[PDB]
Amino acid sequence: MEKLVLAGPKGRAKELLQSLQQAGVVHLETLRPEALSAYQLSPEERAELRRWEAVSAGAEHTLSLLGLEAEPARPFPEGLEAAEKALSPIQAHAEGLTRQKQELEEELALAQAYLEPLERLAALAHGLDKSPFLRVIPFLLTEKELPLVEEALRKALEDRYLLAHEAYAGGVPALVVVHRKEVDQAKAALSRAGVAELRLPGALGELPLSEAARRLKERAEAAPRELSEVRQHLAKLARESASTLQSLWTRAQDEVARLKALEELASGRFGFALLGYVPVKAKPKVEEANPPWVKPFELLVSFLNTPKYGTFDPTPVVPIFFPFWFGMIVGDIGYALLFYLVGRWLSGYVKRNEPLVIDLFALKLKPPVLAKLVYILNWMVFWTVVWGLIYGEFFGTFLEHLGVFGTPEHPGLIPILIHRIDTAKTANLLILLSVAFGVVMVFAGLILRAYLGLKHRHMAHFWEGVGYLGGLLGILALAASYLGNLQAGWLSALMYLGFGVFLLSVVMSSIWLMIPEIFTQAGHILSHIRIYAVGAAGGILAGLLTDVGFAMAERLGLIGVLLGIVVAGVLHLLILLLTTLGHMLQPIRLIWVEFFTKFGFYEENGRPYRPFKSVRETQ
Amino acid sequence: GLIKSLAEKEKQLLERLEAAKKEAEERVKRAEAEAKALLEEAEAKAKA
Amino acid sequence: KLEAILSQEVEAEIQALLQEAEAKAEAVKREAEEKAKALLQARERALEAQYRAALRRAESAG
Repeated sequence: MEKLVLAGPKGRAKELLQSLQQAGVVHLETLRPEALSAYQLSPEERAELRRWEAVSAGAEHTLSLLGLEAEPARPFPEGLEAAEKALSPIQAHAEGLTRQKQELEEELALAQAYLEPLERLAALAHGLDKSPFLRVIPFLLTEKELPLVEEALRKALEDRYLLAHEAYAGGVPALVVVHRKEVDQAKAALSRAGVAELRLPGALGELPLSEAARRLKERAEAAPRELSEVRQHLAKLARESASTLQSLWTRAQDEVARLKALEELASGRFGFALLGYVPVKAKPKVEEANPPWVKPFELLVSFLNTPKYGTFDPTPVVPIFFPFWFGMIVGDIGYALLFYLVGRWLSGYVKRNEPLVIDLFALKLKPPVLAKLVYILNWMVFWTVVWGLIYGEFFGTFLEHLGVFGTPEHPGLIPILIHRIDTAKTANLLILLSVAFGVVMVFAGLILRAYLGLKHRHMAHFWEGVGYLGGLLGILALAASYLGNLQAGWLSALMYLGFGVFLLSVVMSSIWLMIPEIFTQAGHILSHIRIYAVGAAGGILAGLLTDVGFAMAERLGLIGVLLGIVVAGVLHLLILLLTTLGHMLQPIRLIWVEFFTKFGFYEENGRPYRPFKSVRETQ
Repeated sequence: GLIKSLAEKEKQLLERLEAAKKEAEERVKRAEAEAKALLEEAEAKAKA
Repeated sequence: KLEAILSQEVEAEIQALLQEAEAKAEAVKREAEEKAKALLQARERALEAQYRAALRRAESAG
């Protein structure tokens, strides 16, 4: 049989063992870390690992040069010998092509800059730059500097110096021509003004001007043609063999990871460890073992199966999000109506963007792999837009009517004149309807919170978690005495007094050394109420901006207003989007009050495992 | 957890290694005794 | 499972070794037989010479 080595954590010893036991692997026996010692890699093993890293790196190097890097999930099993022989010709060829290319590009950059001055300068003293009798010194002057330089030279060098200049479109390249042995004096004069000698890089700088000028003119013409070719040969090599490198990269990487695995396990850096045996047949088999609701749930099953604390499933989160999330969309005239269209561009395809190619083949701004992952997300968006179109007629219950309100289904001048969601009675009930769901979520998090300390068997969490839920009851009690006054809520004016005893009476049994801090527990209650209220009311506000964007905001309303309002409407669209996206972050802002405060959830101030925001990114 | 696994291979591995030392020693001793005795006869014969 | 069997994969490498050194404990003995033997070929010829010499002397004396 094949020997196989296993690791896991101490906490899941039994759950890991049961799963492995089932999977294919048989003869599972535990091993403590002292047993794992002395099975650290021999020097030969470390040399294979070093070499596997070179191949990994070496591909990253070749593949980056050649063009773009792409990491596939497709390796190609090969030897040490096979992978290194593959890599050596292409890296060599490509290294060589990129070097030419850099030299070609630097030469162009200098030649493009300095051809016109050197031409001018060479011309001025033509055939007198290679004479010993006369000395030439080139230098650049701006219009501003030219008088100063001339004065300085003239006093220094009398009237037996020659200052000539010729233009080039902007300043003047100037040449001063002086006798041999009058060089020091000539220089000294330039140095006092702050002007210094122009010399180019390499052989050209050192060559007579006439040679330097002829050659620069030649390099500017030649380079762009040769650059084109080198870039072409390099493109072909990527095109044909970018895959070869990518497949070496993946394979090489798998071997590096395997040998690293054995060095870690060997130093007794995994707490629960197993040894077992699999026949050759069993070896694959071990590795082997309404859409809105079902679809995200089947991917979440992978997190059902790995618990980490006294926590329960992270799955209650998704159906709390959905009603509240759909009800941020409530327009029906140029808000939800426009947004319908948006859905199709993410769940179909567009080419009206540049960084985004065709979505149907998985090509977006986001990385090509990430884009294939967020298909599910894009669907979950599509389901949100769809349901929002329905809750846009729910809103139009409170608008449209031919007798209850003073605005028809569609007036014949312009659709929508004045909104009729400005009735006082109508706004309050839609806010109070919304509040009721926030309350349901307060009970559900703290009831699980208690069950958490019961099955994690820390009484200090149980006791604190039970007590805080008493305060909700007081909070609601007190509200009723003010929402109904004494006409209603005189059925909770006496229970409230005792509701207050419950908040503190269980919490004190754990003692606790910050009694004030209970104020902040009451803060969390309050938020679920305010956020659901903001979710309705701020949602409704979204619609009331659309008054002046695709509704009467010109004349008294008339036929012309229909096609006149669209001036302001388009300008209004980007403004509208930004504030309504702000509301859609409320579901997650709500979730995190409870989730990261260990209300039947994994998190509690830090600790591995993602925020649900990132989970839902892909699901 | 199970100390049984790692104990019972260690003390079977220790025996395998001791048994390697055994037949290495019980051989080198012999080879020298044989060579000692061959040449003894080659002294016994040479003088005779 | 391999546990007791785990030990037979070593006892097979460390049996390869012990046979390679019983393939040297044979080579050593070969060379030592070819040595012991050659010390008596020299013994044979030198005595033969001293017996050829002793009878030749005793003839010239006679």
